[PDB]
Amino acid sequence: MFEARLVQGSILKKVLEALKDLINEACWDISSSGVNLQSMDSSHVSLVQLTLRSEGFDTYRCDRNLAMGVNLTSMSKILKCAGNEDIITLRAEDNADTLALVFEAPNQEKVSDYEMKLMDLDVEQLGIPEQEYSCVVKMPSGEFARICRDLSHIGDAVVISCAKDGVKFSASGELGNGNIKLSQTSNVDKEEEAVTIEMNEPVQLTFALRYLNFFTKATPLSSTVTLSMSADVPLVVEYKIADMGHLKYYLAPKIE
Amino acid sequence: MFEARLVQGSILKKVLEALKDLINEACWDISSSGVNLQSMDSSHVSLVQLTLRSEGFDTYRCDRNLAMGVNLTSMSKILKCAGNEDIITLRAEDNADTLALVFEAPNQEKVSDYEMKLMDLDVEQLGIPEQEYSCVVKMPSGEFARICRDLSHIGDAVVISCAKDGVKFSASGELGNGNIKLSQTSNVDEEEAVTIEMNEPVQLTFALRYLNFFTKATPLSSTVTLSMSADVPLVVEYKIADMGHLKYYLAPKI
Amino acid sequence: MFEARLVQGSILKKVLEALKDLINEACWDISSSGVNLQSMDSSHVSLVQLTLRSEGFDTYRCDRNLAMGVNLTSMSKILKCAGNEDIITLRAEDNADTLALVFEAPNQEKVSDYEMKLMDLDVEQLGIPEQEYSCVVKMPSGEFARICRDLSHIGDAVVISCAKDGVKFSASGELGNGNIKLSQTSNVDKEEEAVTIEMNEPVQLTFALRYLNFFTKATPLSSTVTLSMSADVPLVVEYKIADMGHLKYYLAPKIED
Repeated sequence: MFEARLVQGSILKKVLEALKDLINEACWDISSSGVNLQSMDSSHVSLVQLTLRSEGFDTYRCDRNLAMGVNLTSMSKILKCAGNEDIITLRAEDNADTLALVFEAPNQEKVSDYEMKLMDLDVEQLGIPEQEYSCVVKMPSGEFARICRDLSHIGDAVVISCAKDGVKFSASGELGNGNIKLSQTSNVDKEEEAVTIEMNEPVQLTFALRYLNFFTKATPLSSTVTLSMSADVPLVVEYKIADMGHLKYYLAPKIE
Repeated sequence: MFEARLVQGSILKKVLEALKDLINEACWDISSSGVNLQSMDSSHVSLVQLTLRSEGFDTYRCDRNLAMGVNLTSMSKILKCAGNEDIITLRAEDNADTLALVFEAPNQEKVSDYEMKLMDLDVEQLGIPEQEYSCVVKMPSGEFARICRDLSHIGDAVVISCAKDGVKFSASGELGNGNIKLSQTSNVDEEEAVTIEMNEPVQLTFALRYLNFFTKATPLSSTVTLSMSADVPLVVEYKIADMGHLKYYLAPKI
Repeated sequence: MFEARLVQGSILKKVLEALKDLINEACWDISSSGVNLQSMDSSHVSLVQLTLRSEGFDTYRCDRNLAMGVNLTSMSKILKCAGNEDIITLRAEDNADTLALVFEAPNQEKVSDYEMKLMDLDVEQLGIPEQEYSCVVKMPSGEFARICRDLSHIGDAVVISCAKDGVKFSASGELGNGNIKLSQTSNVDKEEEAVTIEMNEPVQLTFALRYLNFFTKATPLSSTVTLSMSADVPLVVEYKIADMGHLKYYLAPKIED
């Protein structure tokens, strides 16, 4: 059966808090090679895709494929009961329609057991057309969160622009317009703190800001975020979950 | 006249921060032994009783056994106006219906006064039967509040069970079921060590709403004591800092 | 063109979160001497006067005396986009319709240039004369903020009595009564917390607590607040700025019978 031991359940909790408000319910596709979760929000504008490889877990055992359509809100409500440093064991019996979340303690006298009731979800795996992006900005996740949360105060549409000497996020609204421009750092004191712009052609796109703000709730997962995009192709916000996988949000451009 | 000077006045604040949501209006029974407060909740379900000994306050004087009727909401509102390191003096009069509590600041020359209107409430208090509970469970109040708040996200009723080497909280609801087992610390770190005294097994079901109401007294004492005798209103007891104790009695549901 | 670069950026932030709830839209009078702002509350009960001298700005350049109306809520919403370490550069053309605020991060390549939209304000400068107040109480700001926030729980009117021995705030509400007497402090080491009551005649006034709580929103500006007060003239709550100017709040007394 599905028996996975995660040493630090903070990763799982942060993942659930990153997916909680974008998508209500998702189909965790468990396999012998890892865990996947590909689903698009209720408005069909953005598509979140999570992958957690097997080697990131301590003892990941899966003999048969599973599709556990968990309710993400309830799953996060259960995950909240776990501690910050707890070892989390996910156990899905061969076929039981319940997922056992076992929150052990950091080698202490507390063990918590929860049996989250699954629900049957009509699995659908839409094809993600592999594509080559013209601009790849790599920036500290704090800066992107700040930029989106700031320009959200002005307008609801961010115009992202990739030149060669720096990327600029513009926005406009009733109270004026404002544009934040970042230049690529040359003396990277910390490889985290750098802003690296792999540019192959200057691009300019427009995106909604509700969805970028929904994306930036995954900032505790990784320090660096990768904004990869090209013309007439949904932007790709990528957060690398350290040595165990990634969390990748796709967002379709805005009309006009 | 009742005149009571208390050095660590913040204590009083926390006390009313644990009752203002259970008990709208109470009757402080004041005597030379100290302060007492006994009541049912606002819906006559669970009981609360508070004892503060006269040896706890810095100075105490009570020339006659009086029944000060106080609206706990307004008194908590007033006590919010008292700094943390303040000196509260509840200079009540002999019979006037204006309790007079002064917030002295230490060497800050911020003498503050407050004259709170009393209530002419004379409601009688039922005698609290005292029995030898056989489910003694001393556990850190932080962890107990954690457990209650956690199980509150699953269901409305908690099933508490005790065994010679542990205590199991359980709950159920449409989101699933949850079980927190907690075993007695086997001589593993006297300060936060959980301890269980059981002569027989016991298992009950309590409404989590009132358990969450009780947990608000967590800042009072770091360690809470639980007691449950099969058909006996469970008691949770927080020991105030060598001044008295606060106790909630919760009737198990059937 | 008016261009003013200020390295201590946080000041602006704080000032705007000091006014944005008392005043809704104001008229910044920029001149070669500095920036002034006289603005009356919408209910004609409270007035605010801000002054930022040009010698406090790291770089100041004003050619013609501007008078730009701004929507202090929009300006606060724009300034909330600046970190507490940014260098803030205000810039406006001869008679432009917009005000460009450039927040430059101190040690990064992040430069954010917003462009606020001014409004049309036709305000008249009230003439406030230099007075010699009867009672001047210089106390720590946090102290006054605590006093007002505490008395707001009791009742919605504070009676300030400035006697000889010390000031005394009082309030009475449906749940009781309270009064904080505040005695003058001694010549003890720290200077900021030394209460200093200089009085000439014992005065007693009655003020609204809503506006006093609006005043205390400027406590992060400075550590010492100065309450000037005389008979039948508005209370003057003054907060200095860090050697740049000041921010005074005039509150008018209640109606006495």
